[PDB]
Amino acid sequence: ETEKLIREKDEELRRMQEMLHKIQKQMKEN
Amino acid sequence: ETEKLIREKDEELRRMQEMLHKIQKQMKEN
Repeated sequence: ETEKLIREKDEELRRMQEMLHKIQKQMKEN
Repeated sequence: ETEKLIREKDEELRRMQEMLHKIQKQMKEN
């Protein structure tokens, strides 16, 4: 259970970085 | 300034992942 919870938190942090990268790409296109 | 701010947030997210990986390693070790 705890191991899965920590993996979920790592996934959340990756998704947050994916969003920031998409903003960076759109700012470069702008 | 905003470009630097977004890079700073990405660095923060990577440091949070580094911390989770250290916890994962220590849990596996016991």
